[PDB]
Amino acid sequence: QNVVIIDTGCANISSVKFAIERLGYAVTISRDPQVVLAADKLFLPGVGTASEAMKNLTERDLIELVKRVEKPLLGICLGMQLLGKLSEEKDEIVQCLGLVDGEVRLLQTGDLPLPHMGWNTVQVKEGHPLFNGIEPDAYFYFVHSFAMPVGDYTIAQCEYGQPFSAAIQAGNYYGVQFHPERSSKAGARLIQNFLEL
Repeated sequence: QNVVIIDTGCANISSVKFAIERLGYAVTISRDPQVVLAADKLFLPGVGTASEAMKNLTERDLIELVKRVEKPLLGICLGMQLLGKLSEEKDEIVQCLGLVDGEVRLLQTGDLPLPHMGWNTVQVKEGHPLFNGIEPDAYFYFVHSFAMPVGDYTIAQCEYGQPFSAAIQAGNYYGVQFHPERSSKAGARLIQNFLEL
């Protein structure tokens, strides 16, 4: 596979790259349209707030490019949230890429601590290939206070105070709310599954 991590220039890239290289794949880091559009598989990382991330995407001339991508793309955590229509702040509503018809909102966890942080299981839509060979009771590592509600785009659900989307898909755009690069063997297999689609 020709693998490209879209160069948002954030701190998560090296850990993502490491996880992919450990699986035997060479990784290219680029924001060049030709290089990106030639890839077989794309990763979209991110950290911080949606406002800063959308600002970063704009300044790096990546808004229109991400929208043009036709091959499978995996957004991780904030990378996933950027695919949706909008995101709250905690304040203004931040307009995101709008590639998935979902919104990102603050989790209402009651007396439960924020962020949703730690190791949790997910409940997968029957037979989705992203989770092939991963047991239902496997743990992924989450660290997020905002989330996308369950909707038509949801391919894995998680429950923490309220149900939310642990993973999503819209055509070639995939997203995970947890960090597979920090989720040990379960996360490694999900990354491998994505690369093997």
